[PDB]
Amino acid sequence: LTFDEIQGLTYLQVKGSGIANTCPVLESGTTNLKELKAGSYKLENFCIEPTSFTVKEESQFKGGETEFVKTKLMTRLTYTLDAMSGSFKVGSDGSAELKEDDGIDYAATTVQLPGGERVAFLFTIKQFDGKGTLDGIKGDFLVPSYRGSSFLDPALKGSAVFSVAKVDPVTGEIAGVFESIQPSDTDLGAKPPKDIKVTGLWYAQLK
Amino acid sequence: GWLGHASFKDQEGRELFVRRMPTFFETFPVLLLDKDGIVRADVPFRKA
Amino acid sequence: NSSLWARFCEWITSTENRLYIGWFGVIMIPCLLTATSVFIIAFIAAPPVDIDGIREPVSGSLLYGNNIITGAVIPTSNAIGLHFYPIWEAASLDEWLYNGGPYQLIVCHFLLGVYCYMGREWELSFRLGMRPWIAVAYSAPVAAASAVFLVYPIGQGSFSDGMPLGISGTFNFMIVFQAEHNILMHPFHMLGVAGVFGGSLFSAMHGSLVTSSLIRYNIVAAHGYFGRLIFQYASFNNSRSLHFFLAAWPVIGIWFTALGLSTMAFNLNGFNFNQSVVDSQGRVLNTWADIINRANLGMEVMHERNAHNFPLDLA
Amino acid sequence: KLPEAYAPFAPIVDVLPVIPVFFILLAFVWQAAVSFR
Amino acid sequence: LVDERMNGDGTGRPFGVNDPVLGWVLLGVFGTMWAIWFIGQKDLGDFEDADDGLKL
Amino acid sequence: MEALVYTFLLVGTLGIIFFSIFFRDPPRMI
Amino acid sequence: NIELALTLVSLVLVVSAGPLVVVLLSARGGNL
Amino acid sequence: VNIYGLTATALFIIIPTSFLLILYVKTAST
Amino acid sequence: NIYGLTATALFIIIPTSFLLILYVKTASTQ
Amino acid sequence: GRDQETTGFAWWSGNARLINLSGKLLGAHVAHAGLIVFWAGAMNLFEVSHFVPEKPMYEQGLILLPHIATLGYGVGPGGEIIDTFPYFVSGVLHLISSAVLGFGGVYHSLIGPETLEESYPFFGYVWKDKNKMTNILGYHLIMLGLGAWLLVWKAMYFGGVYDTWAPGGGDVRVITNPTTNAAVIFGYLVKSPFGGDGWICSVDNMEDIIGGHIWIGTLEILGGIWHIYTTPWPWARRAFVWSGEAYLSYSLGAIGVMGFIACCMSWFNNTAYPSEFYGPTGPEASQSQAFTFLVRDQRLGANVASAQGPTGLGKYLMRSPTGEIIFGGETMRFWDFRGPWLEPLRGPNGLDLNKLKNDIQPWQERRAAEYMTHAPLGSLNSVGGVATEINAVNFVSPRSWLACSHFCLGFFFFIGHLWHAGRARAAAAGFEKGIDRFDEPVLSMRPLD
Amino acid sequence: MLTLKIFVYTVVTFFVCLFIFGFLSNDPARNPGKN
Amino acid sequence: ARPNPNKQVVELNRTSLYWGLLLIFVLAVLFSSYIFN
Ligand SMILES: CCCCCCCCCCCCCCCCCC(=O)OC[C@H](CO[C@@H]1O[C@H](CO[C@H]2O[C@H](CO)[C@H](O)[C@H](O)[C@H]2O)[C@H](O)[C@H](O)[C@H]1O)OC(=O)CCCCCCCCCCCCCCCCC
Ligand code: CLA
Ligand code: CLA
Ligand code: CLA
Ligand code: CLA
Ligand SMILES: CC1=C(/C=C/C(C)=C/C=C/C(C)=C/C=C/C=C(C)/C=C/C=C(C)/C=C/C2=C(C)CCCC2(C)C)C(C)(C)CCC1
Ligand SMILES: CC1=C(/C=C/C(C)=C/C=C/C(C)=C/C=C/C=C(C)/C=C/C=C(C)/C=C/C2=C(C)CCCC2(C)C)C(C)(C)CCC1
Ligand SMILES: CC1=C(/C=C/C(C)=C/C=C/C(C)=C/C=C/C=C(C)/C=C/C=C(C)/C=C/C2=C(C)CCCC2(C)C)C(C)(C)CCC1
Ligand SMILES: [Fe+2]
Repeated sequence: LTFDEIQGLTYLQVKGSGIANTCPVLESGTTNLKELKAGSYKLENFCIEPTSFTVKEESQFKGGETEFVKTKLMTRLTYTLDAMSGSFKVGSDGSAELKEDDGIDYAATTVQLPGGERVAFLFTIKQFDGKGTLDGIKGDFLVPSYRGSSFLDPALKGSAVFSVAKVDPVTGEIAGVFESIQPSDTDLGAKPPKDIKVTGLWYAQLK
Repeated sequence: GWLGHASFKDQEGRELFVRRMPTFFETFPVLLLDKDGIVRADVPFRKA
Repeated sequence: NSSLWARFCEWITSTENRLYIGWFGVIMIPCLLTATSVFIIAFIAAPPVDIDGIREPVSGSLLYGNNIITGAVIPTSNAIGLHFYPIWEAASLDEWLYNGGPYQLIVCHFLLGVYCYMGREWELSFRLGMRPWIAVAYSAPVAAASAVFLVYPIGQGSFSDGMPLGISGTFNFMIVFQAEHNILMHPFHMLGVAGVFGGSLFSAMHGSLVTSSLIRYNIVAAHGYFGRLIFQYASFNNSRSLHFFLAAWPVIGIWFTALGLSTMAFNLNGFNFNQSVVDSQGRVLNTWADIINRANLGMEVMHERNAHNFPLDLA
Repeated sequence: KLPEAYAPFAPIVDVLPVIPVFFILLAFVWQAAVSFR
Repeated sequence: LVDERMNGDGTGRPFGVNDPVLGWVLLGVFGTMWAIWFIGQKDLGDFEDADDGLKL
Repeated sequence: MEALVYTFLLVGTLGIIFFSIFFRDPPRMI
Repeated sequence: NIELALTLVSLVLVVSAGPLVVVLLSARGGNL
Repeated sequence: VNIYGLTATALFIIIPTSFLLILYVKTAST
Repeated sequence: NIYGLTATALFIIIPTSFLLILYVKTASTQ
Repeated sequence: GRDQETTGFAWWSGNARLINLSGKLLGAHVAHAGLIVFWAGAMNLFEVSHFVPEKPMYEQGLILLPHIATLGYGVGPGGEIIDTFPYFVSGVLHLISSAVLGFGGVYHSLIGPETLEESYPFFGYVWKDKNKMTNILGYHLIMLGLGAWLLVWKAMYFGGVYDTWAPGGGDVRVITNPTTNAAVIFGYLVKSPFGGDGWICSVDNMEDIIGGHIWIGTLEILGGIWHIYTTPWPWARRAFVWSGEAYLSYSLGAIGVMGFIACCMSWFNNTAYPSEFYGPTGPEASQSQAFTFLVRDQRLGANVASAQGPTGLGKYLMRSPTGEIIFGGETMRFWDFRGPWLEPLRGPNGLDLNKLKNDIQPWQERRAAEYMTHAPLGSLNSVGGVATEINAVNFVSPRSWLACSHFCLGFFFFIGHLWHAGRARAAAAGFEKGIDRFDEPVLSMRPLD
Repeated sequence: MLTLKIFVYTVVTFFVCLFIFGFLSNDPARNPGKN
Repeated sequence: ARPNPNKQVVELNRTSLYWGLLLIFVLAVLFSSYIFN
């Protein structure tokens, strides 16, 4: 569903449908990417929807090597970052910059890898600052502690790579695919952190 | 073996004693109190 | 001869079966067996369930470092709330296990089973030419179970506040309930305790008196003995009256305690007597009710370790 | 509050709600009159 | 979306059906049972007379 | 190990209940 | 003060209105 | 996991069971 | 030692219980 | 009256002697109706005499005035009270009508004919007639339909009803376009009763209520006309017991189910039970507390979006299991609550951060604070708050009283259904007094079950 | 996952229909008394 | 389904009981040292 269709629905219709966790799709626009005028814009309605949650795990067999394996999601939805706001600068030569400032920039998640082991983490991109070409822009971000200091029993950084795929110069509305790798939950120091690789789609309205 | 009697004193040099555990309490908080009886130190629970 | 349906209904409503499969039985049996199977499988082996909804699960299965006393079927997750959570509504079976579906399934099927069990009691009472009020007596434990498993979650707005299906779960639920509602100070819990104690007393007394009077159907000598003992001549000399009283006392007690439970489900707590006796100047004098209040306060602070985030527990 | 014209009759109203309960008690009194026939 | 779901928990669909096959199953089972009962009705005795049935 | 012992105990108790319900002594002259 | 007085007077009058009928009927031999 | 607990449980399960079976067989035979 | 002790206990107990049951069945009918 | 020897019923079951006495039974029913109306009038007058219009209704423990206020009598915008005369009028009217009904009841119970099957054949009836019973049922169905249409007319022509979803604070409005669509009306009945759906307790506008009342009134009139001119079919005679106690048991079961539904509706619904009169609901108090704390912390200066809680989920805002943006904390269970003071801040996918920034009106904040103060929590001593509280408040919400009392009544009436249905079936069979002792059914059955 | 829903719906509907049509099958005349 | 004609009862006199008990205990004595290893 595009942004107009999403905004055309009342709250009652959306409730219970799972649409609230989705991300707007850019049906219009062009894939040339040369119609994006150079300059700086205020990025608003920056939304992100993952599609896979592969996690790096050591092979159980002695002769095997660490590999990224698929997982099964536990938390019902509640894994989509939305309402993010920041700044987006695109150069005439082809260079570009992306930065996130505020919004819902984190979401706690728990995924079970095959064998029964469930690992939690905090999917976030907060304080992102990426610089590079339109395709292949890369940056890093901070990952807060999974739980606060008030938690009782009974900083970290992660990289990311965005890439704009479609642009709609008349109304902005840039869409693309992203990939990122972030450390797992490291609370209580009971186990070493693990690496989660997340791929997905990203939409933004830079006007 | 015996580790010897332990005496606790603060920075000011005031003598402090640990409140001994009564028989009822399976777990008892540790309190360092002066000769008068006023508590001068204690372990902040677990993560307080 | 008779059609297929005639033979089927003759077989169902037959008193010659070893166990009466009534028209209520046709629903009681599948629901009860389904609940039993799911309960056994979950108790033997089930992954930890996120009861509190704060991304920390608790284990209650034998294969997860538990024993009979501490094992339980963990209630549904707080994040689910009161929403219906069947198997087909979960993306994967492991997600259903994680969020605590089996508790909801067992509770629903078990409530249906007990209701149909009461119905079947009435049905077999009818088919044998008996007076059909055994089901009325049986309703008291049924009402108590409904208040424990259904009415309290409805009032509190979540299934995570229901009674866990385990021995340690019962004690945790009772401590929680006393902390949050002061169950001990309610008149209805007092009536329930009175009913239970009186049931035990009358059971023991009736058994002893009847057994002693069964010399080589109760004779009138037992009535004379009871009259001489407690100075209550003619209080109970009719056997029908005595047995009706025996039936009536505990049933009424349990009815009233279940009603008190359902009343507290809607945040109507028991008596409050803290800060009642006051000195002339204005100082407050402690009373045993104040010591109960101190114990409740101690229970309340460690109620949920990391679930609350606001000063007042409105939930 | 009641209208001022009916202000003096305020006490009577204070007794009205409990009247139905008395009815049930009256029934028992009636049974006592006929010696629980 | 990581995976696929039915997405009907809070929608409040009538009789909890979101696919016509569920309604068809409901009607088919009910109709089959009703047809069996109707066929077997002859063995239950007809209450054609105005005053019949268990009464006091 | 202990879980197996608990499961065996519960299964044995259920089996005893089943046998008592079904393989009971027929009551005569009630 | 006076409000409580009228409250009690009305209460006792209305309460006595009940058994007074029974007493009158019993005295007059009614079908009670 | 201790041997003492397992052996005590096994003996407590078995010995009264054997005694009760002895008595029941004696009664049934008579 | 758990395996051996358990095996020895079972071998001592169960066959002796079986033999005692058979004998008590026999001795009932004089 | 009668005695035990003539009737067989002891004094503690004396009202059972009237099963075959139509005149006395009718007098008893009329007297009881007079009692109901008398209590209504007396309690209305009692609440009027103790009502302080400056304070809210729910803060004074009033349970009858909120109904009349919801009907839209003497109420201005936002629930403010203009005048209290209509409440007095309703109280006195019920009082006098109850006097008349009581006179009728005492006459029909003491002087009227014992049995009216022969002097007044129109009103006479035999419990097993199977045709006069349907006539009475049709008459009363027509009366109920007329009452429903009376409510519809009140909401549509004579003044209006208190719409709490009106812009700003709710006020009295006329329902010009009730929702008469069949699909919308009948979706509520077949909706699931579990969370999120809520069955008929999910009505969230006056249009749906008025359309449903139109539907039920028309259906009741048609059903009454149907039942007057018809007798039960043979399949109906085959699966029913035709006796007075059987009809009583059916009514008991139905009315117990009605009591349970009323309990749930009073506890959860806030459209037919405006919070401006009944006080905030259970979920409403918690949602209001969360909203007020979020507003206060944001005003003090903080990032509500980037406020991670102790568990990492989120202190103020988080995501529901479906995906909507909801208030965080232990109030996640109440994430599907809806209220007039909170909806304007809701977007397509839940709460909107931008609206929470600079789109909160002062009346919303004031209402939220007032509701969060007066939570439905209470005590049997009328204390208020959690059980571990000092004796400083005298508040218990009317919603709690209504819910508890009506749940208890519903449970007792379900027990009554069980008892009376069992006894009616046994008596119709013929063994309600005991086993024959000479033709015992068990002795003729094959042994060993 | 919808196949499980279909199967459960079928089973529940079958049992509920059995219950409903059982009590319509002249149940009140199943008593052992004389009348 | 009827009384089965093939009905017989097992017997075991005291001498047989002593023989069996002695055999069991002797075997246990012989093999306990091996089993404990
Ligand atoms: C559970 C809630 C679900 C949601 C709400 C739904 C609400 C629905 C409301 C309408 C239906 C209510 C039915 C309630 C059950 C009671 C039925 C009953 O007591 O019924 C009893 C009566 C009895 O009928 C009488 O039965 C008598 C006995 O017949 C017998 O004897 C006769 C000769 O005397 C003939 O030989 C005959 O063949 C033989 O059967 C006579 O035939 C009479 O003429 C005849 O009127 O039946 C009749 O009222 C006629 C039939 C009534 C309608 C039945 C509809 C069933 C469904 C139809 C669609 C099925 C589709 C299946 C599709 C499968 C493939 C996909
Ligand atoms: C409107 C519904 C209704 C109607 C018309 C009847 C009518 C009848 N019932 Mg039924 N009954 C009902 C509801 C109803 N009952 C319910 C809901 C229950 C469950 C409690 C019962 C349980 C019941 C039993 C167990 C018996 C009857 C009997 C009777 C008959 C005689 C009753 C009599 O003389 O009482 C005389 C009145 C009294 C003895 C006074 C009793 C007062 C008690 C203590 C109630 C106190 C109320 C108290 C203030 C508040 C309670 C707590 C509150 C929270 C609810 C009569 C045909 C009797 C009979 O003969 O059957 C054929 C009989 O044995 N009924
Ligand atoms: C509201 C409930 C209610 C109602 C409507 C009735 C009604 C009735 N009962 Mg039942 N009854 C009840 C409760 C009720 N009872 C309870 C709780 C019990 C348990 C104690 C009984 C026990 C019982 C027995 C044991 C018997 C009845 C009988 C009767 C009938 C005859 C009564 C009679 O002749 O007395 C006559 C009484 C008097 C003459 C005394 C004076 C009473 C007057 C009428 C009081 C009026 C006061 C009122 C404010 C006046 C208003 C006047 C108006 C102009 C404003 C009558 C239909 C009898 C029956 O079956 O009849 C065949 C019978 O034998 N009842
Ligand atoms: C001690 C006994 C007792 C008492 C005091 C109450 C008291 C109350 N009950 Mg409860 N109740 C009881 C027993 C009791 N009940 C029992 C035993 C049951 C069965 C289990 C119930 C079941 C029950 C239900 C199901 C409901 C109540 C409700 C109520 C409340 C409103 C009553 C009302 O208006 O009825 C309704 C009145 C009538 C049906 C009479 C006809 C009214 C006419 C038709 C209205 C016409 C008005 C018209 C539009 C005005 C305009 C006229 C013109 C301008 C056009 C009130 C607080 C209601 C409530 O508020 O729920 C919380 C409710 O929904 N009660
Ligand atoms: C309270 C009022 C009332 C009462 C007591 C009756 C009573 C009766 N009606 Mg009447 N009727 C009424 C109102 C009423 N009707 C109205 C308002 C209408 C207009 C629509 C009708 C139209 C009507 C017709 C057209 C017929 C009757 C018939 C009957 C008889 C059989 C009813 C029966 O066994 O249903 C049994 C019902 C079923 C077997 C349906 C399945 C039941 C499922 C399990 C219920 C599903 C509930 C659903 C999910 C919604 C949930 C609601 C929630 C409360 C649980 C009986 C004498 C019949 C008869 O013989 O009389 C001539 C008949 O043909 N009635
Ligand atoms: C409104 C009003 C009116 C009216 C009134 C009335 C009508 C009243 C009635 C009243 C009544 C009608 C009352 C009654 C009462 C009664 C009583 C109060 C009683 C009591 C008793 C008791 C308490 C006792 C009991 C007993 C017995 C006897 C037996 C058993 C035992 C015992 C002891 C328990 C008028 C118009 C005038 C005006 C004013 C107001
Ligand atoms: C049967 C019987 C019974 C019962 C009865 C009854 C229940 C009756 C009822 C009755 C009734 C139910 C009555 C009523 C009455 C009322 C009246 C008579 C009223 C009047 C009113 C008035 C007079 C008012 C006035 C006023 C006003 C207007 C307002 C203000 C105030 C004043 C006061 C001024 C019993 C069982 C018990 C016993 C036996 C017999
Ligand atoms: C106004 C309103 C509304 C609506 C309403 C309506 C539309 C209603 C309807 C209702 C209905 C429409 C109901 C129905 C019901 C039914 C029933 C409840 C049934 C029952 C049945 C039975 C009970 C049966 C039983 C049986 C069988 C099964 C067969 C025969 C025999 C026996 C008896 C066993 C709305 C929501 C819109 C809005 C708000 C309010
Ligand atoms: Fe006995």
